[PDB]
Amino acid sequence: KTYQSRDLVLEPIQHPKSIELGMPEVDQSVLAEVAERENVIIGVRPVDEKSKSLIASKMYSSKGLFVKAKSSDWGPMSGFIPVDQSFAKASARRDLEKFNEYAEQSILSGNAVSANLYLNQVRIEELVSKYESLTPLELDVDSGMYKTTATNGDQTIPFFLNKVTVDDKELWQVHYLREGELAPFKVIGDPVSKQPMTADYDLLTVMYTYGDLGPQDKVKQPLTWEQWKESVTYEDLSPKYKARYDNQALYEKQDGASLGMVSDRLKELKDVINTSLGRTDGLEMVHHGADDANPYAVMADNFPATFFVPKHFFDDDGLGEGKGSIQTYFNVNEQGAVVIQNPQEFSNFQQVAINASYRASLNDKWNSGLDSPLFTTKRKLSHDYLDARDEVAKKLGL
Amino acid sequence: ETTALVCDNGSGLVKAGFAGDDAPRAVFPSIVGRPRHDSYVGDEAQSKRGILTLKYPIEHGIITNWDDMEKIWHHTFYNELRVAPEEHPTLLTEAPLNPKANREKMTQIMFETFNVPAMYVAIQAVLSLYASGRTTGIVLDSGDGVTHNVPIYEGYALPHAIMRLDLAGRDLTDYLMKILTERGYSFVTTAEREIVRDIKEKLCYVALDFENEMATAASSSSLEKSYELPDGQVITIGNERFRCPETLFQPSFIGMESAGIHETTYNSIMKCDIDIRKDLYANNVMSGGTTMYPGIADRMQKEITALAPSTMKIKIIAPPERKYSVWIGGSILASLSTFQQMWITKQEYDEAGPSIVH
Ligand SMILES: Nc1ncnc2c1ncn2[C@@H]1O[C@H](COP(=O)(O)OP(=O)(O)OP(=O)(O)O)[C@@H](O)[C@H]1O
Ligand SMILES: Nc1ncnc2c1ncn2[C@@H]1O[C@H](COP(=O)(O)OP(=O)(O)OP(=O)(O)O)C[C@H]1O
Ligand SMILES: C/C1=C/C(=O)O[C@@H]2C[C@@H](CC[C@H](C)/C=C\CC1)O[C@@](O)([C@@H]1CSC(=O)N1)C2
Ligand SMILES: [Mg+2]
Ligand SMILES: [Mg+2]
Ligand SMILES: [Mg+2]
Repeated sequence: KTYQSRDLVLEPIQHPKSIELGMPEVDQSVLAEVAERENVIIGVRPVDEKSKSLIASKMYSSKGLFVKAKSSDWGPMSGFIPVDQSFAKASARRDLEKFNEYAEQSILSGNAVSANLYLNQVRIEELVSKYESLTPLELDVDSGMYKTTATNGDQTIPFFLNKVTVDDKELWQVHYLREGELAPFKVIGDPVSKQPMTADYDLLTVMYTYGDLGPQDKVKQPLTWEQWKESVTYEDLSPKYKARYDNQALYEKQDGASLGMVSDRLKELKDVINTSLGRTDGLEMVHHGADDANPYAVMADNFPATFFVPKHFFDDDGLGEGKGSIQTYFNVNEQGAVVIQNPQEFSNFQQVAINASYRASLNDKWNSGLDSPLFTTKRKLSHDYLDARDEVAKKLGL
Repeated sequence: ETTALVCDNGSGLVKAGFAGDDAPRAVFPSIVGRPRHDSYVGDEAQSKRGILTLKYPIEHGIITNWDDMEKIWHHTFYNELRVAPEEHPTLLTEAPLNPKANREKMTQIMFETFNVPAMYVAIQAVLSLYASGRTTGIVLDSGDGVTHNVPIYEGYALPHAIMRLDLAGRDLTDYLMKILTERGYSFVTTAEREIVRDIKEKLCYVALDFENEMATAASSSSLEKSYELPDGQVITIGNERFRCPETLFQPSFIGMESAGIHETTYNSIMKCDIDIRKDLYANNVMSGGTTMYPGIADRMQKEITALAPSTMKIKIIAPPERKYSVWIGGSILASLSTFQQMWITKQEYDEAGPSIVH
């Protein structure tokens, strides 16, 4: 019942804890099935728990690479992307000038619009009663709106909700005090539908079997439509890629810069994931390459992460002879999501998967901020490689 | 404190990286492309296929086009690994039975053209055995262009018992293209050959009992699978799934008079000393891309058992990463600093010439 392999010792989980996740349970189940069908390990960066009902409703599109402004994780704007980034999550309020410029440029360039924020009664009840993100609504008689408050971290900010009827729906419009004056709260909306966008699913990493390693694992830098056209031969492309070859707008929207640093394996797996989620025609949740290839990766914002693994990992001695099952050493929920809570636990999980023949892609930026650089080529070497080397050295007199 | 390089020169794929790593950094096709009215290597040659004539510098595991092989090695060092070859000792791999003139020409290019500080040439199958933590056993190495049986004892290949079978992955893909005509499908071109190679890797398997599997496929559709071509057209594959790799066991399927891989393995063990046969039977290691078929280890276990004496323990070791075992073994070998002895230095080449490799 103990995972022991060279210098790696893992004890069984004592008292498994329930970890709240923002990814809807149905989406976790789909990704558990994608991992099994495709025989890959898929890791997804955190999604705030209050984004759950927004993503589950399938009403909103999500932010890709052209919308670098962060979503908010507090207040009535929780789960949405505020135009004024002082209302966004802490990483954005950290470099306020940079994130406000991202928000503005995404709108001024036509990659997004400035939309009003409307919340229905159900979302208000969720924020007040279930999450306690907003304090109860108090009828402010000096305006007609219903006052509510929220905390960002050390500060309490008021918001005023106005009952409105838009598209025959009864909703609450969010307002705030912009320089001592009541103003409509703005969020980033989809350039085509104009509706507010939610956060996306950011792939942390995809671990593929060693047996399937090939040219499709080469991470490529984005190419312009012209450079890409010259590098491919039209006749060999699928209808999907022929359409991008014949339409510059289609290519820039679904390929090139919009994906970032990506391998061919990941480009295909992104389409499999979005199709399996029923997230096509502008409602995609996965928009770009994984964090393992992200030059701006922030390790602190990568946890808790949800990992989806092939089903043999859950079997008796699924990790190998005498090694046990994945759920013995890592927290696994009802949907089959392995919840990884910190860099050390991610380093342990990666070594377990590498030993079971699943390949890691290491980002050196993952070591930034760590006590010790866990994510290096030498520290992540397969234990079968190290054991065979020990055996050969002993047997050959080397 | 310089890291040695490891380069496995395959007929279909080049695997290259650094000694001390558990996997190659670069895996790309062994092709050189020239415009069809200045040169492209690997991925770029395949990508720009429609406007290039492609050549394979390695035939049956043997380098045959030295000018094109130089382009592959230049691309490996400068474009793939991004290293200066004059600063890195380089381990290269060779097929069993590689002619002496070939490894001398290989040694001449490394020292004169690339100016490597040191070099070593290793037999591919021996490296696979090292990747499994062994120095004794028999390797069946089957790649894209050639298949070999190599019995090894305490680190050394037994040359008299080495078996070569020219049948490998590319012949299996050509055979799959051929037997697909038997259900009305027509794959003929170089691009269509690549679609068939993909069908083969994804849907082919080795039947434990070939005749029973043919009977099952003949009376029901339970063994059928669908495959979507790049253009959306969906085709159905039936008994071709197991008939294609069956050729390894029955080479007469492609017109070859040769014995099957189970027979060459047994005949290879029988050419070795009686006192060592038990060690070969219990350590039969499979390596190379053409040993990746599901069911191949169990079929080899059954076939060897029927040929070997009943008192013999037969064990087939087929690691999940066996397509890269040759590279892994080279990385293990080149990373043991206590092995900086058998490496041919540039000073030694300048004095003795290419014959120093022997
Ligand atoms: N999953 C798979 N199933 C079946 N065949 C496969 C699979 N993966 C690869 N192959 C085949 O294996 C070959 C590539 O393997 P490999 O890299 O071992 O060859 P190589 O070293 O280039 O060739 P050689 O050693 O014969 O010169 C190709 O024929 C390919 O189609
Ligand atoms: N493979 C990649 N190549 C290049 N840049 C990448 C890659 N992956 C991610 N990025 C960079 O990281 C960013 C991904 O994070 P992003 O989704 O914008 O925010 P977040 O931290 O997940 O918070 P929210 O989604 O706003 O809640 C987008 C891009 O600037
Ligand atoms: C994905 C991949 C596989 C492979 O094994 O590729 C190697 C190298 C390749 C070279 C030509 C091809 C168009 C280029 C790249 C494909 C590389 O030829 C192969 O596919 C040949 C021809 S069909 C076959 O089974 N082997 C093997
Ligand atoms: Mg995100
Ligand atoms: Mg993102
Ligand atoms: Mg080979």
